[PDB]
Amino acid sequence: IDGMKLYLQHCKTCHGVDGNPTDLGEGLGARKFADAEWQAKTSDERIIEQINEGTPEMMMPFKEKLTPEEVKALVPVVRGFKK
Ligand code: HEC
Ligand SMILES: [Zn+2]
Ligand SMILES: [Zn+2]
Ligand SMILES: [Zn+2]
Ligand SMILES: [Zn+2]
Ligand SMILES: [Zn+2]
Ligand SMILES: [Zn+2]
Ligand SMILES: [Zn+2]
Ligand SMILES: [Zn+2]
Ligand SMILES: [Zn+2]
Ligand SMILES: [Zn+2]
Repeated sequence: IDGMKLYLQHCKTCHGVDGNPTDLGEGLGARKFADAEWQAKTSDERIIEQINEGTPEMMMPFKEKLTPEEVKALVPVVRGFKK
């Protein structure tokens, strides 16, 4: 399973190639991933829950689109943006 390939296919349109949100993502409410303070207060389970369930009117749920293994493979991608 390629995490980065999944991210570019499903996430980059809102969150950006570097974790800095696009025009679409920012307008919907997304903040940058390369944020030390965000990374520090955010658990892996919070990242997994967000991918799975989304946020109403902000981010679609991905639980019917990706297996738990695919969701888990995205954690290091999100973590790898920092600074
Ligand atoms: C545009 C429709 C989006 C797509 C496609 C994806 N995400 Fe997203 N995400 C979006 C918004 C507007 C927000 C803010 C809403 C909120 O409740 O925080 C988010 C949030 C995240 C978060 C952070 C949650 C937190 O606790 O701070 C993560 C980790 C995240 N999103 C990851 C993510 C991944 C891995 C995606 C592809 C499968 C993805 N998102 C798609 C907008 C959009
Ligand atoms: Zn896919
Ligand atoms: Zn998709
Ligand atoms: Zn900060
Ligand atoms: Zn971890
Ligand atoms: Zn929760
Ligand atoms: Zn939950
Ligand atoms: Zn959520
Ligand atoms: Zn939220
Ligand atoms: Zn809606
Ligand atoms: Zn809706």
